[PDB]
Amino acid sequence: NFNFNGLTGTGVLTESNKKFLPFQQFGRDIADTTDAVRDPQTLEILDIT
Amino acid sequence: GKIQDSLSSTASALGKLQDVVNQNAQALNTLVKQLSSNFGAISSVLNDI
Amino acid sequence: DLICAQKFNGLTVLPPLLTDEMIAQYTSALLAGTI
Repeated sequence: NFNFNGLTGTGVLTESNKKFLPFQQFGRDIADTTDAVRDPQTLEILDIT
Repeated sequence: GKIQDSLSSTASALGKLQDVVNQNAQALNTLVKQLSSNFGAISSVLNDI
Repeated sequence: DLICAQKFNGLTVLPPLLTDEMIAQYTSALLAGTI
């Protein structure tokens, strides 16, 4: 289970190579799920499966 | 030999198949989007209600 | 991916009992028998 910046869900957090634009927060998939998030404290692209 | 030239550039001849694959993922998509709809309730997130 | 979000809400896509390599044996056999 997790919360990032108030965003909540449950998934398997991994290292991911998808590349955000700096101001961004979430990633998302076609289905309006929350697919990928960026760790606030250490910026890194974390998948959510 | 004519057959293989047709397929080489023909996207349409498979329209029958391509439609079937589409229409499923279509209704599959729409099925998913319905998880984001309020349906009259105050939110579409289960826990946030 | 599309399958992933689907896979995530309870939507699962079971595998077709016959893999494409199997279908390609049938459509080989029928095709090799007819010849």
